[PDB]
Amino acid sequence: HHHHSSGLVPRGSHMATSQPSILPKPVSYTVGSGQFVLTKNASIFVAGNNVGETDELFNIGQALAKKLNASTGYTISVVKSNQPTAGSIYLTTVGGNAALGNEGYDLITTSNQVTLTANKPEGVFRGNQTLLQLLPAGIEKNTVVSGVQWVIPHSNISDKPEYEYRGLMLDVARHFFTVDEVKRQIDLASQYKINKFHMHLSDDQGWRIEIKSWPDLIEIGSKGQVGGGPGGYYTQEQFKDIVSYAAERYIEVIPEIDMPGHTNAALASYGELNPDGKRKAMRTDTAVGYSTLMPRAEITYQFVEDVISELAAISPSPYIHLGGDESNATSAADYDYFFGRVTAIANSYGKKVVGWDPSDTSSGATSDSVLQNWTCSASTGTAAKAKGMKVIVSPANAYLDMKYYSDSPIGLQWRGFVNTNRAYNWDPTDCIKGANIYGVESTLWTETFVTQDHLDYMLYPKLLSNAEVGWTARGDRNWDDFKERLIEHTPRLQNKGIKFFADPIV
Ligand SMILES: CC(=O)N[C@@H]1[C@@H](O)[C@@H](O)[C@@H](CO)O[C@H]1O
Repeated sequence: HHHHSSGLVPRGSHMATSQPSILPKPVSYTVGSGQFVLTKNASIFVAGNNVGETDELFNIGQALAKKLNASTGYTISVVKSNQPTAGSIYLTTVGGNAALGNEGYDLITTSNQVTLTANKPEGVFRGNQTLLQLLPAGIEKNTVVSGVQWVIPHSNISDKPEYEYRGLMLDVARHFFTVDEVKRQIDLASQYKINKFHMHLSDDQGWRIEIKSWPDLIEIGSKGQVGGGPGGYYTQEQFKDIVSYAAERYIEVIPEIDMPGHTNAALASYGELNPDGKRKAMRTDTAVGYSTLMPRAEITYQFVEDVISELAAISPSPYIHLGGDESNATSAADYDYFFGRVTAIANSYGKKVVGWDPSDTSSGATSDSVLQNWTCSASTGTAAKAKGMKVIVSPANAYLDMKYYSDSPIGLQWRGFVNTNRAYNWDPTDCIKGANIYGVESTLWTETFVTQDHLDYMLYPKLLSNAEVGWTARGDRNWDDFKERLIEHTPRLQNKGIKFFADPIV
């Protein structure tokens, strides 16, 4: 047998009775004869195992109706009833197939009815992302589309994720993005079954979360960014609003306050956090590794506790991310000590700790701690594995801030180039052997990204590749297949208003 790898498409990128475009690829998908037609008289019916579950499904139904109404121009409403009428969409958790887990679902479309059967409301929400992809391109428009018959082929889908953790990180410290901009990225990612959003809220160039007991973190530490723009910050109310928005999409928000390194913005806000008692100058360059909290000063741990206390109060995720990357101004002994102490503080506030490697090596880590493995070397996470810690993988292939190509107008290249193909052609088991792999996280660092258009360009289509790696089983993943599916999907990216890169490899 003969095999080959993909080159660039001759003559440029392709991204430059019915055809559904399901991404990530579902466990199974078959189509039969006939079609369902969505008309102006359609209702969404919802039915759970009890009234409280029905009420939760009702909210999900209303979210679905909102999306359908925006493009069809209909006014589809939601009904609490297990007696759907011909032409209805029916969302139910009664009789879910338990083997599909919390996020799985069956989605069966007949001529008369669309029925989505799940174990839990979360699974109905994920299934709804598939439903939107079975309708014609045009359905994902934010304004009314005319001349398109709203049909769904008679079809049968069963589905469930391979990995529990499928995440996106946005760096809002290097360049600030508004609550609206962040909500938009959360919303877009949710449509591809991303279920975790990690916010990198502080770094050397900015501090982005209001801490009432240390007001100058905002008054001074939020006032810049990379390149000397004005920066910005989230009030605690705005952070809660982001969390609530994500919650409606069954997305967990994990806030990160990076320590002991990547801390210049804090050090520039409060002089007492520095050995000489003087505030650092703010930094607007892109250097890393130079900053450190004082590992042996009690003021450091009072500061960390106040931050953790306020953040824990407003962040319902059982996890807090305490960073731990590139502490090059911190000795190994001090790092080990520091990270163990802050893990004890977090645990006292009822939060488990996520940290970048090498944080798993801290003797104060517990088996409830989580390692975010970005280095992905042979020895990374040796400690985590020995300790029974869950591992989230973020290899070069998930570093979505990497240039697509040598000539990309934005992005970094310290992990080489990451085009859509590279973002696809890997498996979490490649990154670490012998570990409890919790899942994948796509990291969008923002040293070189200033506008929403820059975010869009780097995340799309790259994130789509990463999202399939998290959801779809390795045995069902194939670049030649995904590539062709991605071409088919392109008009939907257009319709959503995403300023994607038309990758020449697609
Ligand atoms: C864990 C991690 O990625 N740390 C830093 C991050 O702050 C950013 O600079 C990024 C750019 O790709 O790479 C690393 O230098």
